[PDB]
Amino acid sequence: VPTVIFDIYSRLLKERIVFLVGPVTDESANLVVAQLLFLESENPDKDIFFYINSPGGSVTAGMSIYDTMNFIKPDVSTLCLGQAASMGAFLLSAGEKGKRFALPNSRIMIHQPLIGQASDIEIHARELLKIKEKLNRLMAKHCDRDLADLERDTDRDNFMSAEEAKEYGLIDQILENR
Amino acid sequence: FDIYSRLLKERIVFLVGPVTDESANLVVAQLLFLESENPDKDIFFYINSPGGSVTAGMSIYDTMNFIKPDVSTLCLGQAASMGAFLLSAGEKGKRFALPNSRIMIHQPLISGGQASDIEIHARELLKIKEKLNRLMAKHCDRDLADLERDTDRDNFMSAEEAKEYGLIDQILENRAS
Amino acid sequence: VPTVIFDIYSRLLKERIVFLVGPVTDESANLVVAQLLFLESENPDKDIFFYINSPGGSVTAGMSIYDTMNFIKPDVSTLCLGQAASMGAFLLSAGEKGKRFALPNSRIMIHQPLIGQASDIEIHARELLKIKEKLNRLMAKHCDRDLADLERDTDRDNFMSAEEAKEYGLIDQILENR
Amino acid sequence: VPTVFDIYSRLLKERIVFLVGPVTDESANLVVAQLLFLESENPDKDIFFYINSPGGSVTAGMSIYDTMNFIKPDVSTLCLGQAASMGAFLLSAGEKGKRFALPNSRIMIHQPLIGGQASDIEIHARELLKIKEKLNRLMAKHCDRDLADLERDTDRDNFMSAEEAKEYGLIDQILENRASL
Amino acid sequence: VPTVFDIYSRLLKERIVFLVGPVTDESANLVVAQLLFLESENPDKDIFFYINSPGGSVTAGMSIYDTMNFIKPDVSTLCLGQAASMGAFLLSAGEKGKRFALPNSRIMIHQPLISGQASDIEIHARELLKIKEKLNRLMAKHCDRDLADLERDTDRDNFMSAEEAKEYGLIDQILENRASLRL
Amino acid sequence: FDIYSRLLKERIVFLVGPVTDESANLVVAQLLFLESENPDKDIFFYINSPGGSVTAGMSIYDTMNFIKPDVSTLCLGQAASMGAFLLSAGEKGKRFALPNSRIMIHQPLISGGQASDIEIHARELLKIKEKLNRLMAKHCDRDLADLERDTDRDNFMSAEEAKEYGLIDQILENRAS
Amino acid sequence: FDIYSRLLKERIVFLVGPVTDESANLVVAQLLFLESENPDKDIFFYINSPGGSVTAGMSIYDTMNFIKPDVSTLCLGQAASMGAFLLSAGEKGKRFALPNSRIMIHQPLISGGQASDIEIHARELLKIKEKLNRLMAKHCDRDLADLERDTDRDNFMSAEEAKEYGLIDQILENRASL
Amino acid sequence: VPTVFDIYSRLLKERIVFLVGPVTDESANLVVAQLLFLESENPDKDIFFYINSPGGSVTAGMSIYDTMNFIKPDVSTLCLGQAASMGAFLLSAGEKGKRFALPNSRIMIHQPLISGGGGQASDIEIHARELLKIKEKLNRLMAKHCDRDLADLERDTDRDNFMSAEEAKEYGLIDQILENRAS
Amino acid sequence: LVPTVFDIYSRLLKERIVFLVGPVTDESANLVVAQLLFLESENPDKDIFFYINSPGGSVTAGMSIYDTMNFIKPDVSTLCLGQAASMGAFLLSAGEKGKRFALPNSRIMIHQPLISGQASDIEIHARELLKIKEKLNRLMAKHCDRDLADLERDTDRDNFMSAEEAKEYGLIDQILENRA
Ligand SMILES: CC(C)(C(=O)NCCSc1ccccc1C(F)(F)F)S(=O)(=O)c1ccc(C(F)(F)F)cn1
Ligand SMILES: CC(C)(C(=O)NCCSc1ccccc1C(F)(F)F)S(=O)(=O)c1ccc(C(F)(F)F)cn1
Ligand SMILES: CC(C)(C(=O)NCCSc1ccccc1C(F)(F)F)S(=O)(=O)c1ccc(C(F)(F)F)cn1
Ligand SMILES: CC(C)(C(=O)NCCSc1ccccc1C(F)(F)F)S(=O)(=O)c1ccc(C(F)(F)F)cn1
Ligand SMILES: CC(C)(C(=O)NCCSc1ccccc1C(F)(F)F)S(=O)(=O)c1ccc(C(F)(F)F)cn1
Ligand SMILES: CC(C)(C(=O)NCCSc1ccccc1C(F)(F)F)S(=O)(=O)c1ccc(C(F)(F)F)cn1
Ligand SMILES: CC(C)(C(=O)NCCSc1ccccc1C(F)(F)F)S(=O)(=O)c1ccc(C(F)(F)F)cn1
Ligand SMILES: CC(C)(C(=O)NCCSc1ccccc1C(F)(F)F)S(=O)(=O)c1ccc(C(F)(F)F)cn1
Ligand SMILES: CC(C)(C(=O)NCCSc1ccccc1C(F)(F)F)S(=O)(=O)c1ccc(C(F)(F)F)cn1
Repeated sequence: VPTVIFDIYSRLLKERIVFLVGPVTDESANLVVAQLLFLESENPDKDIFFYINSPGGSVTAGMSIYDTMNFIKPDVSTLCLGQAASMGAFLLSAGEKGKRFALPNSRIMIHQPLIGQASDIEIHARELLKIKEKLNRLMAKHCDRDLADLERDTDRDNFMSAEEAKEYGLIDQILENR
Repeated sequence: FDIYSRLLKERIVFLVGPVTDESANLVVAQLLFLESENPDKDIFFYINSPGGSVTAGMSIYDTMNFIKPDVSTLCLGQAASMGAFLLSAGEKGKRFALPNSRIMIHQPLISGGQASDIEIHARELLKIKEKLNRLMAKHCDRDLADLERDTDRDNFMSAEEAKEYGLIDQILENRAS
Repeated sequence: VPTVIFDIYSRLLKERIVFLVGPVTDESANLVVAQLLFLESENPDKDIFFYINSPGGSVTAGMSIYDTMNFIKPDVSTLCLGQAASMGAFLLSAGEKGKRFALPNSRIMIHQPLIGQASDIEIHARELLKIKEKLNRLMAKHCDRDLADLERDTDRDNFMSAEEAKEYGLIDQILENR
Repeated sequence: VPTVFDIYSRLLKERIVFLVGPVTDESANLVVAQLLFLESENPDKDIFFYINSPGGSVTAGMSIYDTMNFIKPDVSTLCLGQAASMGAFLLSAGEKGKRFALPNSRIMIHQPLIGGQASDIEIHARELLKIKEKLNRLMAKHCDRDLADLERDTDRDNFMSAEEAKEYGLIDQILENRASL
Repeated sequence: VPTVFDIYSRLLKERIVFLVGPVTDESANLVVAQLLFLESENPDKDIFFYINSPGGSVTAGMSIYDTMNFIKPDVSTLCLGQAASMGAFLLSAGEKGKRFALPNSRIMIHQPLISGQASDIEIHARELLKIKEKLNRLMAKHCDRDLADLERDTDRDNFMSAEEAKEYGLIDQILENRASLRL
Repeated sequence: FDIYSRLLKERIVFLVGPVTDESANLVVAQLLFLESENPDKDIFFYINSPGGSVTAGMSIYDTMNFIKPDVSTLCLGQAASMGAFLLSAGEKGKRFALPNSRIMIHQPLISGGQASDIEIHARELLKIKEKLNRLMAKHCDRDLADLERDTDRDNFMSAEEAKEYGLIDQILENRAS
Repeated sequence: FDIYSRLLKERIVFLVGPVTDESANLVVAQLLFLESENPDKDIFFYINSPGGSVTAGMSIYDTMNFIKPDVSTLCLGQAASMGAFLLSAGEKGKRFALPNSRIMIHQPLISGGQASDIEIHARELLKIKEKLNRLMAKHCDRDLADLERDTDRDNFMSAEEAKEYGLIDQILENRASL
Repeated sequence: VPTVFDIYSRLLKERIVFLVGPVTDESANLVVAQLLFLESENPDKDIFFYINSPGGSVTAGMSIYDTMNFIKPDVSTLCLGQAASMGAFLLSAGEKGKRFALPNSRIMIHQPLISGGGGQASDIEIHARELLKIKEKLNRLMAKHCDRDLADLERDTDRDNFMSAEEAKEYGLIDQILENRAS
Repeated sequence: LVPTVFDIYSRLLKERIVFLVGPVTDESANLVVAQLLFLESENPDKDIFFYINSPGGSVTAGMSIYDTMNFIKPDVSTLCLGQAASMGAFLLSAGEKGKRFALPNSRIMIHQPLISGQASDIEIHARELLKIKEKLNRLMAKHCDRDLADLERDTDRDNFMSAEEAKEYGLIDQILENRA
């Protein structure tokens, strides 16, 4: 990691840029949370720019970012570069309405969740199903779409170009340059 | 002409160790062989097994009920899980255990995919659980509610306890029993 | 394997019983083919009783049994014990019409197929899709059902009791005893 | 971890302590150390204990729990992502009225879960059952519920939404943002 | 195995049955099968059950135990090399007065040993303690001893010489050769 | 204050080895850092890479085109697969290779599921293949048909050949070139 | 600037996890340092350990007794095996446990060679067993016969049971508990 | 295994029994079974027990030893290649006067040795005591086989003690070195 | 991985304390050698305190420490804490006579060398091992002020000694209980 007179990523936090790169785990998600809280403390009255290149990962770890995005005072602008798939698309669509962006050749993908005793099986299947539904409802709200749309369109892997994600309502604009 | 083929002449069939498709079908084949040789004489099905696959156990179960001979069952060592299910399925009046054998019964237990596929497989597993409880209640002359409660977790029984439960008919200490 | 004065399975071939047990592989399927051909040679004018307890397996290995069932002169009666899933259900439904049976607590399951360079990917996906369709059409013929029924009902794993498989048209009768 | 001091050390200066991931002897004592550090720096200010954890070792979690209660600062807890098993126990141990969950977090509670001679197995089985009852009694106290409630409700994995966790008594309030307070 | 209808098959004609090595479901049921065969061949003649075993599965050993007691032939037992654990149990289970050991064999007895949720741990610990108690009671019967003796004497591994096992009541005689037999 | 941070002062950014999400984002971060420091001066993007993830390469690609500075590219050692794609994406007129570097281009290459899922993923992969061919044709000033044919299998090019193909602009032997 | 170094300024030393040569010597080094900085101030030795090597534990034990400062001990989480030994070894009157910590004591446990060598090491282990029982009896103000009986198999104790036993002096719920 | 039935069964007809390789429960019991078969076939003719073994389990070797002493036939022993450890013990247990070695074979004797292994100090004390009982027992039995003082065997088995055929003859472990039948 | 107060072991090096912890290897032994030379350089007129908790390790690595202890001008006092076994006990016994110490519950263990091709090569390496065995028994007899035959007898198998037994044998000079 390059240094400059701190590391490259801490240098970019001075631009209020936070990256999510690769799979969403508790550890990688909480690193994003900590940067969000740090930037809000630095200045609660300036936007944050959350750049997302992720294939997805843990639902609960993603929810920790999601709820932090909505809790803190700064607007969280989101930007898809490379790809935002699964929980990465979810967080992308969670950016402040009107501040959700994708680079022109990035892609988006949305899908339903994917992963003892009979009694335990029943328990885990039921929570998975609730997650499924919760994700569909929150995504429909993000996209200003009907729940039944999301239920249909996440049944199997649904890849979208930046244009298709814009029409779907997952992002607001495709940015080619400043 | 091994020892087991020799006892096959006595119409004794063993199930030893885990219930798999392969070990179950070996039992099924012997049951059909014995029915072919003599459809009008009892078969003695000796079970010493920790359990194993439900569907493989069901292949033995339905063959037991399909063939003309009464399939007497005998627990030696243990009959646990699908082994107890098969023991309890012997012809009523002809289900036996040796005095220090033990029986264990419990609900289905499993060792991925989309939530849609998990849902389907959870529901099939619950149907299996209900079916086994219903069949076992029939075997033991008990209410379904008893079986549902009594198989929530591993339930070990002595030979006497399994008799009192309704899983077998008599404890045999020797022939004079 | 018990012997009797040959092994237990060769003894049951005298009853014209052939077993399929466990996964369908080239080797296990071809063993079934060889027994079918042997029994036809022994007497072309008597039924064969094909007992199936299988979770499925290779499509092409199953087709070797399927086409042999239809080629040889004896009617091939089929019987589900334990389970016939995937290619096992396919072969079960392929038995001579009116001679397809299931034991009372067996189960049936049907589903669509499941498994380099971009060019190669295209090639394998296309053959998989053809298999999908071929399986659906042959199953619809076996079941006296519309193709679109099979397409809907094999999209995900579709478990059926013996009664449900009978109503679906996969078997003819449920046998409890002789 | 971005560094100049890293991001977690910087937020520690705001009196935020994180529990992230499995509760081990090492992750738990790191939490204990931070709690003691913040008390020594100012024994009179609240500490904000943010938990995203699937659970882990009971005795390791107990070291955090007793430290939370030993130190003079109120320890406020926040559930973000999830607080499961010992994570949920620690969440419910925050200062009453200061236990929080974010709106889409989840909580899960359950009984304990893990050779020798039969004498040794008996001893360890007994010890595990004492732990089971101790944790159900402590949790009931946190939730202002009965021991019998917790025994029924932890027999298998019991997942709760933030609202369900609030109604149960595990947390005091769901915070969408600061205006929720 | 020399094929003289092999060597063990040949000795089965002398009504000798071996247990060699660990007691598993597979080795235990082979012993059971042979016991049933020899009873079928002649129900009024003794069987000689030669044991050289470190132990193994309790439930598998119980299948042999209950078979020994079920069939009509007396099952005489002989310790050669060792009979440890469930091996010792089966040795002590032979027909009283026909339990033997060679002079430098050894016997060992001990309580059960094992190599989920708390609810399931409780259920399985309780069952292991039931097994421990049952084995101690059955052993006290075989040895004509107080239950309390066996509880004390199986707490840890209890190695005994042939003479110690005879004085314990676990076997009846030590045989150096055929001329050794008494009574 | 390592050697690479020192060359970062010269506005040199390296991509060395496989293109992954992590190595690509490290490149992206440096491009954004350099634009922040000076949006009005060229960046020199030195590529020695066998390729790697398409989507990770796309994150670099779109950042190159998004930021204000011209991103000059230089192939040293090799630029293969997504490495050649990035090399070809440098600001036109400012794409370079050293004389003994080599370039390789090819169609997408992948290392399960239901036929429905295989179909979806095969089709996405074909869209990627078409997209890369279309973008590369734009970079090289060639017809799409040329790229489609020329990437069917691994296509190795010398520095001269890549220049003649349209992938780079000049071969630099030294500065006087 | 790390947190354990910071806490060392409060004269707090931690033993966390298994007692090894390396982790025990790190404790030794901190005890020597704190004595060097101020030989007339108490040291607070916080223990959360499942036990470990007896000889490594003895290096801590003898260091605790060698240095001039009183070494107060605190059980947090658990103090088992050599962890309990060191807990009980703190300056009498200054041995504490948190309310939900646990203590466990047991005889020595080893997880090859000629009979002569096995004889030698078996005898050394029995000397160790007797040394630990005798020293622990002294720490608890109890009989040698008590400890011999009470460590034959794993013996778990609540904080109240440990106090009753004499292994610690007081249970601290908070500072007002002293 | 050539089949002319197989070669070893054919040599069994000549009352030759092999122990080859390590002494395990399974390899020991096969020897016991052959010894009992040959006694059954003729209880008065010598058995020739050929030993090429590096040793193995004590209790397994004790099953053979006690069987050799139990049966009516004299068991002559012949060392070929090597008899080490429990192999050497069994070599020395052959009928006195009929213990032989081929001229370039070797013998090795040593005290008991445990491969590796575990547990509480009480348990380790129990098993170390049993191992020392076994060490003493083997030393006394070998002293008797060799017609030597116990103290000799204790000294001479402290570490691995390799002996040529002539050294083993001098020691009292064997009676004669056979280069051919004329010996 | 080590408290910083740089670090705690560097801080105790200011007190002229050097640790040997765990197995003696070329790397851990050269680190001890480096610290001894450093402390000699800083002040050749003060003792070094060499604290040993070690199960042993390489003979040649141990010899690099031993000859360095004897080469430098400072007295190297040794202290057994926890245990000093094998080469650890050798080095403990090698401290400046009168300045070799053990804490009351430490233990010492001494034994003969122990290791975990062509016959010619086997003969060569076996002869070298026996030279090492003989050299260590002679050097240890010298440190213990004992006859060589005593050491030959007492190292034939693992010989565990309490602190008192080690003092009586001659391996250490005094047992230290507290700082006063
Ligand atoms: C995040 C994913 C990986 C997920 O399920 N993570 C954790 C599940 S944890 C688990 C495991 C076993 C047993 C019980 C559980 C528990 F119940 F606890 F969860 S998801 O891939 O399936 C997913 C969700 C949403 C989207 C969308 F945004 F596109 F809409 C895309 N992907
Ligand atoms: C037999 C057991 C091992 C079992 O579940 N086998 C089949 C697993 S395959 C499977 C895997 C994933 C998804 C779906 C499936 C499937 F659809 F196939 F099931 S059981 O342990 O659960 C058991 C149940 C009942 C009893 C009683 F009889 F005592 F009452 C005893 N044992
Ligand atoms: C049989 C199954 C396992 C299958 O696909 N076997 C072999 C595929 S080979 C392959 C692999 C890689 C690349 C290309 C190929 C190829 F193209 F060559 F095939 S199936 O499970 O999917 C299935 C089919 C039908 C049914 C029904 F009957 F229920 F209807 C159930 N299951
Ligand atoms: C913490 C868990 C992992 C646990 O048991 N840890 C350590 C056990 S250590 C052990 C291992 C073997 C032998 C003996 C022992 C010993 F006895 F020493 F413990 S728990 O999952 O089971 C759990 C507890 C409570 C909750 C609640 F909060 F929701 F209520 C959730 N989970
Ligand atoms: C036989 C042994 C190996 C044994 O425990 N077998 C199976 C245990 S069952 C078990 C384990 C875990 C969970 C559930 C279960 C279950 F439910 F299955 F029980 S024993 O060696 O321990 C033994 C017994 C008796 C004697 C005596 F004679 F000497 F007295 C000596 N040894
Ligand atoms: C980059 C490579 C490694 C690639 O395919 N990465 C992404 C794989 S992930 C994946 C896996 C399964 C299902 C779907 C997907 C997904 F949807 F994600 F793609 S490439 O080798 O194929 C390549 C392509 C083009 C060129 C050119 F630039 F020269 F023209 C060079 N290299
Ligand atoms: C510390 C333990 C792990 C122990 O034995 N460590 C090292 C042994 S080293 C060894 C290994 C092999 C051969 C020889 C040896 C040697 F002889 F060298 F030791 S102990 O668990 O057994 C234990 C002791 C005391 C307590 C109490 F405090 F509760 F009382 C609890 N536990
Ligand atoms: C046979 C050998 C391998 C042996 O010890 N087997 C017994 C292992 S059982 C065991 C395992 C763990 C714990 C305790 C025990 C038990 F206590 F039960 F033993 S021996 O090599 O040591 C040997 C002995 C004698 C001779 C001589 F004849 F020359 F003199 C040569 N070799
Ligand atoms: C140091 C030990 C580990 C040792 O042998 N190290 C050197 C291995 S090098 C080697 C490897 C292969 C072939 C040849 C060789 C070579 F010949 F080179 F060595 S020692 O433990 O055995 C030991 C010695 C003495 C004492 C005493 F102090 F107590 F007296 C204690 N211990």
